[PDB]
Amino acid sequence: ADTRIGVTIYKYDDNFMSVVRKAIEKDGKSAPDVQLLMNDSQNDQSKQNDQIDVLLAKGVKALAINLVDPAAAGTVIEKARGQNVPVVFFNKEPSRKALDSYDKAYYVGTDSKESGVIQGDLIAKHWQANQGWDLNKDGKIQYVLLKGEPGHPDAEARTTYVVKELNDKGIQTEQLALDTAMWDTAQAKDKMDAWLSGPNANKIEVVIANNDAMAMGAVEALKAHNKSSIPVFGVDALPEALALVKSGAMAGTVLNDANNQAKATFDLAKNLAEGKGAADGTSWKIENKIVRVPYVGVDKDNLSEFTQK
Ligand SMILES: [Ca+2]
Repeated sequence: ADTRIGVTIYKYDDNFMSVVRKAIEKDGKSAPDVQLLMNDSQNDQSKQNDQIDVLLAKGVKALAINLVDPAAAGTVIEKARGQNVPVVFFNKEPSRKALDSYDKAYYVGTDSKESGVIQGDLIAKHWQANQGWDLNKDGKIQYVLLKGEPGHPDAEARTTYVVKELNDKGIQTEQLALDTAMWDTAQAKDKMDAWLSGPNANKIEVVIANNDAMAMGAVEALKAHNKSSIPVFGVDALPEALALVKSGAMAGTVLNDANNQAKATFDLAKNLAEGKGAADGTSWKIENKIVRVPYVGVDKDNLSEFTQK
């Protein structure tokens, strides 16, 4: 009657992982036979490694691990393997070799490349519809880009493929600046503030961000410089960001489906905790032990299908 599942979130105050954490908790409360043991790893992998030892000591039947460091997947797998405990890794993708080293290791995530392509499609759509955004009238987008953590799968794929998609759409681009703000609102506000105080400031046409939290910090810096007409694009469709698309402060974002990634992680973890096949009685398509949940483009034209206009 007491199926214990251990869950580690790499950082509880990452805005998107906060939506994922609350949706997994919602699913756990709704299943009468489950007890979720939730942990905040506080963005430190040593803290997470010790939390996994305490969870195994408490006799959890499955682990749902959102890694701090993707390279620590091996360390986690060996802790789990000794007790025959299945591990459903989520959000930060481990290596293929790491996933292949243990029959009971699974992954729930997304195809990183896809959100980059979708963001580039949105920017392309809106660029063509608002020729007044081309401030210097040269037919090229002069942009700045706010990147997430360097090395991170989603940060590298969204930076590469948003520009790639724009160029493939026949829109030439010129990068005025790019720097990491580590997925953080405050750090993004400061970097955008620096750029608006630098020599490139009058040349900026579009602000591209790897997530909505950083986009929200850029919107604040633009407000302060009375540059609120510069379009900002993000990724995740956070409720607060959807409010800005609704108000026109952001020009578009890409839904990162937190509720279905949460549901897939919970479903796979509970099945595997019960000795059943990972996808039993579900509609999740597992391919090579991986579930990928689609991104969806969001702007003012389909915004009612995600929030109230
Ligand atoms: Ca231009």
